[PDB]
Amino acid sequence: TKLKKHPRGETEVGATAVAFSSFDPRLFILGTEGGFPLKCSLAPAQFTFSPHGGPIYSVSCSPFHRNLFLSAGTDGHVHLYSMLQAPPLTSLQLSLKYLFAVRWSPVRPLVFAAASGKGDVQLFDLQKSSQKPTVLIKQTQDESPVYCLEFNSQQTQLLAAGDAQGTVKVWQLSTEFTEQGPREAEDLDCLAAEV
Amino acid sequence: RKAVIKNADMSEEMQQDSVECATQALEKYNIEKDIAAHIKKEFDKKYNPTWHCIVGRNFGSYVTHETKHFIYFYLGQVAILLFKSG
Amino acid sequence: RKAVIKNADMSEEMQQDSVECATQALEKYNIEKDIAAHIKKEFDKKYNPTWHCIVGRNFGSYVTHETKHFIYFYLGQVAILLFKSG
Amino acid sequence: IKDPARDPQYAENEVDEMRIQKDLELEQYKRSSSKS
Amino acid sequence: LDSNDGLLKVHYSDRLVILLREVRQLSALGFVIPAKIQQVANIAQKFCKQAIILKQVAHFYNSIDQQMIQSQRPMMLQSALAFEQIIKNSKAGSGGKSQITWDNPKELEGYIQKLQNAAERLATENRKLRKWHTTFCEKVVVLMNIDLLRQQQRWKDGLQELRTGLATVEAQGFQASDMHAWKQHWNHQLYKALEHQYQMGLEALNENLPEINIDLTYKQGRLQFRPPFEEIRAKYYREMKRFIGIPNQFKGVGEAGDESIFSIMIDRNASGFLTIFSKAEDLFRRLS
Amino acid sequence: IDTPRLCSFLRAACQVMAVLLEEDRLAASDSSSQLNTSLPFLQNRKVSSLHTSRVQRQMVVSVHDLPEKSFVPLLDSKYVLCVWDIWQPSGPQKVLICESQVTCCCLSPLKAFLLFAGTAHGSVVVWDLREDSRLHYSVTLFWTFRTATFSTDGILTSVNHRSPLQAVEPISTSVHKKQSFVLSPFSTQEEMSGLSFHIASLDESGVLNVWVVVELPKADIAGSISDLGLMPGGRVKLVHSALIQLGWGTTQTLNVKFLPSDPNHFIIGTDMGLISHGTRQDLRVAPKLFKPQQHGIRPVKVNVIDFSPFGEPIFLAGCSDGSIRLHQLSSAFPLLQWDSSTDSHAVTGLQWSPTRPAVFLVQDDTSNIYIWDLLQSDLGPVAKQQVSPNRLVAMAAVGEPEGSFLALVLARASGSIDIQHLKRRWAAPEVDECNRLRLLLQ
Amino acid sequence: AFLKYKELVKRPTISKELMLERETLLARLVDSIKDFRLDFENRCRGIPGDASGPLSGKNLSEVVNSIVWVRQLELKVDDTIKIAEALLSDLPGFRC
Amino acid sequence: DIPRLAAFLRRVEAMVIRELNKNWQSHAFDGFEVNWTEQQQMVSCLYTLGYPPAQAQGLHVTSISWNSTGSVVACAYGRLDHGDWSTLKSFVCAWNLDRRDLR
Amino acid sequence: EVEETLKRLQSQKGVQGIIVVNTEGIPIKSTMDNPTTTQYASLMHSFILKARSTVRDIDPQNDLTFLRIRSKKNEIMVAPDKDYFLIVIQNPT
Amino acid sequence: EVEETLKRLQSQKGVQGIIVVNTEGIPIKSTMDNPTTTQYASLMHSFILKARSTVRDIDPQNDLTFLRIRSKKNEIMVAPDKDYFLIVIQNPT
Repeated sequence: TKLKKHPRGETEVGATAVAFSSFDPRLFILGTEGGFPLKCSLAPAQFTFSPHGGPIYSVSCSPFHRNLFLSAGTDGHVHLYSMLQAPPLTSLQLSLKYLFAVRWSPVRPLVFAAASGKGDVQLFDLQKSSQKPTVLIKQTQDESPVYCLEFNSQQTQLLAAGDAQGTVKVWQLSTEFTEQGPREAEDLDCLAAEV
Repeated sequence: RKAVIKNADMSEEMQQDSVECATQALEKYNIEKDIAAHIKKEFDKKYNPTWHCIVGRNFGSYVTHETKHFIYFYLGQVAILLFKSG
Repeated sequence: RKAVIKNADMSEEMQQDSVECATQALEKYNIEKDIAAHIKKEFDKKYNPTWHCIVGRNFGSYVTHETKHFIYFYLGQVAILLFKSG
Repeated sequence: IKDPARDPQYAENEVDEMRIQKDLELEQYKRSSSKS
Repeated sequence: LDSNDGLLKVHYSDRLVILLREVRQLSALGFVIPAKIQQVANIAQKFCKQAIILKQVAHFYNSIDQQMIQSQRPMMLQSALAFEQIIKNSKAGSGGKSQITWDNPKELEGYIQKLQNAAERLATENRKLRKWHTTFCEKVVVLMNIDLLRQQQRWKDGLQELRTGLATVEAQGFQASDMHAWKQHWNHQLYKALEHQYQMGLEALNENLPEINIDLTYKQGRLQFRPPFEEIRAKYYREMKRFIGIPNQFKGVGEAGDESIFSIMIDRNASGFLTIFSKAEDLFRRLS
Repeated sequence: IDTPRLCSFLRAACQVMAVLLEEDRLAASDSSSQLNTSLPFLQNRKVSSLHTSRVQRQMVVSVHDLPEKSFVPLLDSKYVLCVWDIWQPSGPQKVLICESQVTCCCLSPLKAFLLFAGTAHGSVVVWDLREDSRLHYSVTLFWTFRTATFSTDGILTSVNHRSPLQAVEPISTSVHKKQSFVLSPFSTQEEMSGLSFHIASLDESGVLNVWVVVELPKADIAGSISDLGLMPGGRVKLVHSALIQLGWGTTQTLNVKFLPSDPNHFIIGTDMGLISHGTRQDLRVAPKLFKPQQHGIRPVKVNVIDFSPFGEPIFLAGCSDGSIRLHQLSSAFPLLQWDSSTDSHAVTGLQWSPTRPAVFLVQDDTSNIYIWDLLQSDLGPVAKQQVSPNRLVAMAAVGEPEGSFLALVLARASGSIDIQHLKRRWAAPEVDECNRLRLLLQ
Repeated sequence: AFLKYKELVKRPTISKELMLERETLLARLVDSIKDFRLDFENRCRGIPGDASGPLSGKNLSEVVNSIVWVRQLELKVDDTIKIAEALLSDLPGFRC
Repeated sequence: DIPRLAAFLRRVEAMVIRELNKNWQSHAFDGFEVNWTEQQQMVSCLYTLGYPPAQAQGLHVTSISWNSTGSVVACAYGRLDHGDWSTLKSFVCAWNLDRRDLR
Repeated sequence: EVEETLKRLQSQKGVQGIIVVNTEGIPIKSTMDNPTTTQYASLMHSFILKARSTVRDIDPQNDLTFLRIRSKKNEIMVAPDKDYFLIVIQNPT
Repeated sequence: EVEETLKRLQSQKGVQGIIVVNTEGIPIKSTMDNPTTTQYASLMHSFILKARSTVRDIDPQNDLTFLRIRSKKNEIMVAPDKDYFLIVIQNPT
């Protein structure tokens, strides 16, 4: 069983999701309802990540290199940060009502996708664009928004999202091919953080 | 995973059942011995005894089979050898 | 190629032949299928058919043998399964 | 007159492939070893 | 120089060289330079600069020529004639324009840019036609990989696409001389494509025809085929007949022209019949 | 196998084998000469210049100009660049071609990717060296030519300045691409992709120009104006001024030479008998001029500038009066105002020996080469040798500091090519280092 | 674009050079809050599910939906105001 | 045997120190473009539509996952947005993308 | 085109033979004697496969780009393929 | 002495690690991390056995002289010896 900052008072540390870094069993992030992501190793905690202030609905640990830690909530903005110093690395500025899921694959190069509370699912190739989705998956004309997104750990190019009906749809995606050179995205982010 | 038949001395219907049975066994078990045991027992029941099954990632074999009751195929990187003899 | 017998349903004299046959097979042949074939054939000649032999580093099996005609042993890191059926 | 030269004509990839095809098909027909 | 080779004709090459040396040496030697020399020396620079850019424009054009003259497309050849008309009419204007540089080169800067622009447009159009040319080539290499005994529709489609693409080009305002040259050459390309597959068929007719089924029984207690033997022979012969009649009805590109360009292959490859009929008889023996 | 879709693999396999074979071919104190004078396409052409390299220390280029006499009835461009190697057997390895007079030639210092030349009429050209042999006119007896460049003759611009060029040099100062900025519309890295060095081109007007473009992903034809190949363009441009102190009143330049150590520094010489200093980044570091201990003007019309290829940054130059100066970068006045032997004639070519000692070579109009070795003697020439086949046109000293070698390639007005090796002087090396330090200290 | 290099844009030299771009942004920023105003007016009653905005906290009451809904509107409108102020330098465009 | 090991290291050192540097910057043929697979076309859609028929009429998907082991096994769970505190609301629907899973 | 390049390569004094192995050890083109043609195709087919496995085992997202094996007698090069590769043998001496 | 030459090699811009494989695929010296140390040593031991056999098979009077493997990720070179070989890995980039 106990993370409480200033116990026995207005301290009810609830969270909506937790992600753990593959790097180490004892590194993870708690998606607090307060809105500010909290780092915990359990109770100890180190960083409060002020860039994201809205109540959190989704978190994700960093893929390899342990620097692209995701938090997303009511803000509608996907703020990445590096637990090493908690700076604002970058914030995706989707002008959308909400966000409900994010897609990472440590297996693949540093790429990003997420499902938003409009029905669209955005894909982002870090080496091409920051704010502009490269590939976008749409729903039918009058379908209410997707409420979940997940990708098969056994890659096999199997992505699955869930519509407002009791139906789960599978896409076979080809865009995210591997290559030598994409590592540059890690250096670009580390340099942005340090300046 | 993907089924690839390399050799067969077996009817088309039994070939497909061998793969299907191994596929289900591979889904249910991690241990090759237990996968083989499932495959063997099912064949004895449906197609009469006596079958033998070897499942593994690294082996060579030299065996004798009854005609129309031998198949050798892969499921991904795992080879399955199934035949009747006796 | 040190021999260690893990399980047998076989007379002591047949056990010795199993090890000696596999030992010669491994000395002479580099390829798994060829090692297995050597071993099988020597038993068909001396103890009548039908023998089957599996030689390898990674496999599980479930087989049926004739009473008193089964052995499973290693030579070094390589497992040999030798039995009669049919 | 058959004009196998085909002089008042030009193509680069079409003629290269045709040369390749000619050789491969001709050798295949010989290998068939037909008794006909 | 009506050989696709433009050349600049500098008149006073001496005056330039002299004046350049004149001022350079007088300055270095600490000598006075008369007003007359400095005026013309500055003018001489103007002529040198203009002469060079004129060479550049000519070089650009000459490069375009080297790219175009390798295909001799009547379209670009006619556009090039129109370009030459600009030069020729401009030359006539030299009666008043031959001293533009002397007085005010600015008019000449516009002159050469406009002429260069016409050349640039020509270069652009040429590459576009090359793009079409490649498109047609891409089709033909596909067409020569069509199985005549199975895929007759592929020729029907392929040929229609060729005609469609050709008509599409014409819709862009082209002259008949261009499409004429194209169709003649590309018809020959089709000829090669068809003859190859034709030759292939001739060698393997006993292998690639649709199968025929027959039942063997004892009619009146006499071993006989149903249908009879003589009947399946006739069908087999008709099957090959249909194939060899193909090089008669082939609406290759430029269908308004002659068709013998294709059908000549029948006589030219008439030797193939020996192998066909020999294999036919051997197959009949095998049935017997 | 019947399909060209697979034959592409066969092509690629051949391309690999060809390159490997070419790489395999790169195998190995008085007159000891060698000749490489095959005339497969040089039957009538005249030598005009020589240029050595730095990536392949055994490579040399030789410019040839065809006379009005056509050895071959084909349309034969009169201007070609002969590329061959010292250790290879008789026969040029490659050849490049252009339309107008070619001069101001240099190579790429990092690898043999591009070859640069300045045109007589002020334009700039560059050939793609790293290209397979295809889509080029070939001949029997086989030998194949190569022509591929998009010259500044095409799209009109100002960088040409409509002024003949004097010299070009690869400027190895590319230190950009620190990062692609997180907001892509403002990322400067993208435009620098593939750019490892720039090329400079100075014209007679005294206007310096620098640019470079590199790009590989392309196809046979492009929508933009280019040749029908896969080659970069000249969109980039920078312009730098000169002759501010020097400037009828209109002055010009004659020669430029950059500093190997920091290529951002350079010097420019003028006919008025002076050489100015400057740089690219900080234009107020030391805007001084070089001058000997003389007065008045002495418009010696400096025509050759070079740099001592060693630690201490000393520039050297020679003039029409047969004099040479050692213009140390940190001094306005030269260190050693030597008047060469046979001063009655001009300097026709200078170079520093590619050897451990600081040996310096001069060629004059009478084809008598004089050599100094200041590490072991005074300012008097340590050696000299003239030739009976006089009227030399060009020379270049070529060697490599470990296997090692040392050679000297020459050419005559008669159109012949020569080379010899006197590597006994390659280095002591111990004595050379001893005297090298001594000369620097004293 | 302006946000990331705002420190440069506010400079007298650059500010003038980008005058047309800054006024263009201003007009678009006006369009933005115009749309937000209408979206608020047409939903503020909170009657249809869309006007409220479903949340996992709906089990308390519609209050949680209104809070989040308006929170977003406030942040968006407030940000646009501050950006216009920093960039326009209080031109008639900003006044309006 | 340390000096014997050292002797071997000397011999190979002589080979590698020379061979490696020559090869490393050989700057040899760089046109290698092999994929080992056919080029995939633009991203596809509606590969499979798994769901419980009757229940999916009223429910909506809120939680999905894949079985890391049985990659064919796709899991889904729909539910109603309201009333999740009291009654049984739904079921867990799994379907294999495996052999013979034609429905 | 490819045939002309192969001939030109074969003419090089270094090259001792070229084999075009297509269907997994089944050649179509050779400049060598039949026993060597068949043996060489088989050996290099098996050999290249082993190298490709080795690379994937080192890292599960990388394949072979090129493979060279050298000997006292001669040297052999192969390249990766989708359907088939080509064999070149040269004397390094 | 040899320790300095190995460091010298390691200092080369291309070299990313050195493994001294001694006991039949089990190394004794390494400049790399443990997982890689065993990964490369084991895999390359299996491979070189194949390569040496390949030479004996293609010609029964020759042994291995050298092997090179190239990949998208990195490149590995090995030379044969009487008792044991050495692995060097470089970054071709």
